[PDB]
Amino acid sequence: RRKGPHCERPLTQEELLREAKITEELNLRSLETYERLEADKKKQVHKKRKCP
Amino acid sequence: EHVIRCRLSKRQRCLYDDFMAQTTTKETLATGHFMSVINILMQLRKVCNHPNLFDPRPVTSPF
Amino acid sequence: VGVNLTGADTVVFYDSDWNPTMDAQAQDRCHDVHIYRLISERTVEENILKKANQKRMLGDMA
Amino acid sequence: WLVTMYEKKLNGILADEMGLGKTIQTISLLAHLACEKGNWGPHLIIVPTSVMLNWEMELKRWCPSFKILTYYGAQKERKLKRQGWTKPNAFHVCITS
Repeated sequence: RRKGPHCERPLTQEELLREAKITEELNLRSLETYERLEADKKKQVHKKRKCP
Repeated sequence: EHVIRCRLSKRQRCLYDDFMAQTTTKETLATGHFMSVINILMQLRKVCNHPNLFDPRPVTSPF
Repeated sequence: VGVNLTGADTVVFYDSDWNPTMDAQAQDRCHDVHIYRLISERTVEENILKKANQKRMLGDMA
Repeated sequence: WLVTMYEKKLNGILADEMGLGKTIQTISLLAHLACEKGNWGPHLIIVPTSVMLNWEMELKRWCPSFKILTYYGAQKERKLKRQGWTKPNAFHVCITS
């Protein structure tokens, strides 16, 4: 009977959250396009030579 | 959309002709049983598939 | 296996299967596209393909 | 039809023939729930391991606003992904096998 728990930060705003995720859509599309283009322009599946 | 037509092999489908000709298969078909009819139809389809599956060319080697 | 890679044409049906709605699935997946059924002449192929077309029409109208 | 099922609180079974875009239909259902009902939940999606990437790409393509979380990898990677995943709005749609 000395200690006790705590909790805070009860905030979630419906419309502001919708806006926030509609914005995160930008980051998601940027990540997808960046990954796709980087893969296509760097991998170009192939091999290299040996190091003897 | 359109379709295409194919021609039977002049030489090799003589096997199809002989398989359909022999009275044995004709009677086995006339029997009416399901196994005989479906088996003969499967054999005909297979002969219609480059009969090397039905009668492959055997490799020759001296005795 | 799934939605086959699009952009494919000239579907060559090597042999008709006489099974329920086989080429219908290929046509749906494909839908310029072209069809080539390897109809071997001088045989019942014609009548049995007519049967297959009747079966496909019945399955489509069902 | 799916929106009506949701509004009336029933569960659904979509038996459309393969290739008719059931994935797109479910993605549009999620889009409706997100736009008009304000519900972008944690929406679990359990699919075969062969189509997890397909579902992820279809989501990124059609509905770009969903936070997608593909639950794959070794145990350590799964634990790392689960670290903090209980927080609100951490992810919107989870895709697992």
